[PDB]
Amino acid sequence: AGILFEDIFDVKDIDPEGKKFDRVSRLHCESESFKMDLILDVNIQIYPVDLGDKFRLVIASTLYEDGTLDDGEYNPTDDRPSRADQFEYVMYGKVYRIEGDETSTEAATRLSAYVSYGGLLMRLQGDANNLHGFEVDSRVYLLMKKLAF
Amino acid sequence: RRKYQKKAAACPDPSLSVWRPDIYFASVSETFETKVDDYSQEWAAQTEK
Amino acid sequence: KRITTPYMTKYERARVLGTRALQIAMCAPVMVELEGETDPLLIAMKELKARKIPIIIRRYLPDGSYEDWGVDELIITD
Repeated sequence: AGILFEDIFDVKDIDPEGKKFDRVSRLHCESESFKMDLILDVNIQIYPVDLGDKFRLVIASTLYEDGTLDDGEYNPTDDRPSRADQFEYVMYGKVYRIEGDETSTEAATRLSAYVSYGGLLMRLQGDANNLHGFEVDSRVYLLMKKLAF
Repeated sequence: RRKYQKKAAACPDPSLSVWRPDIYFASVSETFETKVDDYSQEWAAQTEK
Repeated sequence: KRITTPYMTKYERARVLGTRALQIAMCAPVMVELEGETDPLLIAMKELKARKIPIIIRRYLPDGSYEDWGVDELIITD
């Protein structure tokens, strides 16, 4: 598995800063199995999210779940049955900053991850033990799917 | 009379008066060295983390 | 004893690639293997890349002194 991150989130607030871009909603979240926050932009025409909706989140490096291969090129005419698309909303973009509150130490216990999915941003702040595979200019996938309970 | 070297006999000349700038490498102006040294002090503190 | 710029300035490149393009035209001998273009400037600019232009430059100092640089010796920028 090339799963760089996997957790269950719960939306607590939608666009608190009040910028309101068209077709795009900002979703502040908190986690359940980790101690993390999440500030994600979605597309709200296609995959609508309201406040109070739990959904699983997976950031992976490759979509081929049979071995880490990391092709890069998008082929619509080829479909393999080993994609990680059992989820519903799939984005793609590269990590552009990671930052933390180090005080003359390495990889302090509150590390961030700034992913730019073609324009839609993301901030996944949390422990440094949960954000190992984020290197700068690493092209990661986003995979989410709405839970209902 | 060694205080002819304690008190320096002049200032050292600039690196553009001596050592013309098109041939002798790193013969930059004295406000450009201060900018590069301030930036190399800042960069070595921001590239460290 | 030559202490001037090791690099080829833009005016150097203009006169070299102009005269050499007229030293490609006027049925003058071309000195590179080519593909069939018909503009003298593209020939004279693909010869500068291949270090083939044999020109000596007399860079006059204001006294009347001249240094003799070859086009081969001068580092052209990319």
